[PDB]
Amino acid sequence: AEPEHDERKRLGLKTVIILSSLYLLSIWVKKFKWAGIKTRKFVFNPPKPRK
Amino acid sequence: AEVTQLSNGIVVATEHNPSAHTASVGVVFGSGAANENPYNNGVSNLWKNIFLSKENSAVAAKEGLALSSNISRDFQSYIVSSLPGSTDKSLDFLNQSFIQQKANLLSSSNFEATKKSVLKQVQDFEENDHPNRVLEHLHSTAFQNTPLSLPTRGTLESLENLVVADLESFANNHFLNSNAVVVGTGNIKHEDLVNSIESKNLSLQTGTKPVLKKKAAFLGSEVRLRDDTLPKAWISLAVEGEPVNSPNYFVAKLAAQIFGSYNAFEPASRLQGIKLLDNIQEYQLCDNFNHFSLSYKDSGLWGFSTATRNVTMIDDLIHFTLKQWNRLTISVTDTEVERAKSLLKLQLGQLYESGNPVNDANLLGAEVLIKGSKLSLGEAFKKIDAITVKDVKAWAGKRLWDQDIAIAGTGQIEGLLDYMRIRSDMSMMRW
Ligand SMILES: CCCCCCCCCCCCCC(=O)O[C@H](COC(=O)CCCCCCCCCCC)COP(=O)(O)O
Repeated sequence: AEPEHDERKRLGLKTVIILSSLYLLSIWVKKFKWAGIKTRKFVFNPPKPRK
Repeated sequence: AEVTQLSNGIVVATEHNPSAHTASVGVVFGSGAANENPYNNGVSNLWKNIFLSKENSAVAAKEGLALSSNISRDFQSYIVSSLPGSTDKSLDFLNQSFIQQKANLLSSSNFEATKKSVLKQVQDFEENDHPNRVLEHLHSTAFQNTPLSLPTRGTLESLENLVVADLESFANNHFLNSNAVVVGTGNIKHEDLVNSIESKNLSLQTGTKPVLKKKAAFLGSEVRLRDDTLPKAWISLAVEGEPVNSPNYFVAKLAAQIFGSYNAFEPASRLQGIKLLDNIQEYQLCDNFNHFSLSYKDSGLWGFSTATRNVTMIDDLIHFTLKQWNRLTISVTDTEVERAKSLLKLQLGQLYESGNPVNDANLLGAEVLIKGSKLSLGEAFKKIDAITVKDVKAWAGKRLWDQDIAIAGTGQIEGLLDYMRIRSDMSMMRW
């Protein structure tokens, strides 16, 4: 029923290793390129009401 | 022309211009706005305006003496201008103003009136002068938590806490012997000034200004002062430039000169030899810009400030400007370098050799405070002639190509995008 079984499991090993490494690398790059926006700060002194 | 210099603890440096009709004589201290903690900030501005106070200016104007002052990041100055026959009167007045006494300038009424006036001037600067407050916030965020970030003008929250004790404490720690250079420019001789200083005593103090614990370090950041009730969008943007006493000083200035300055309403300004204008004039992206190469004692800034009303196309302005900046690293031509040489010779000779003696006094005082002697203009022109295209490409690869930037903006800057697209536009991805 499953003549592909051997090659299916070794290609599964390759694919799971490469995609786990890509997933962790992409988590790093998302935390990297969002670092300017996570740490952004806002202060607010309310303006002069005469205008 | 010639610049001489002598020493006795004070430093006496002159420029005898015998063709001029006035003579500026004044002391240029080596402290500035970069030597204040953020709680006594604006004390140099307040010394500027008690020196230019009404009673002091009246006593000056009785003898025909006009006062002048300047507060920079590195250097203060206190210049007294007069006719060329009254250099002794100017020296004796400067002696009586600073050295002989300070309590009559620092009376209660004079100090309170001057504090009121400078508080008015700082508030008027804060809510009405927009490109200069953009440049001050650009310094305040490029060099943050570091003494070169402090504005020369002072802040409203600090300046209303100063009393006379802080003025006297700054005077005792910074108005010193080795910290100062007494400068005479205009129509005076050097020997006359030295013999007249030695005729008096004119000893400011013992010496040794406090040493800053932290050196200036550039820090890529941004600050956005968004005010939707303003008609324009003012924005400065700069990288870490070259300080003075650097071998890349004139190269940084010539790189600023390549892209020059621009005013969209002047007809002769729209016809300049800049390749940025072909991109910028089609849809009228800005009203004006200027490229600046600011150089301080510890660090510097290189970038451009601009203003625009086309508030929906600010990102296109930043985009084409930064692609032109990326042309410096890769493919800047020979003709652009020759044009920037000629224009920088022109504006540098206008700056150092204008007719106004107080500006010569400020520049000579700053230069002989920092680097011990004034580089005359002929050697400056030889150093400008020595620059090649490879020097500009090496400098741009060192300082421009994919380096952190500092951004400050106010007005209708919603069209200005995030930090990351402006940062990522510093490298082209095509080279
Ligand atoms: C065209 C859309 C196809 C998207 C497939 C995504 C589903 C994940 C399972 C993929 C398994 C099929 C490939 C395979 O068996 O390779 C196996 C290796 O595993 C992988 O490398 C898959 C990594 C997937 C990365 C996706 C990159 C994005 C490419 C976009 C298209 C240009 C077999 O390798 P091999 O034949 O030995 O060279």
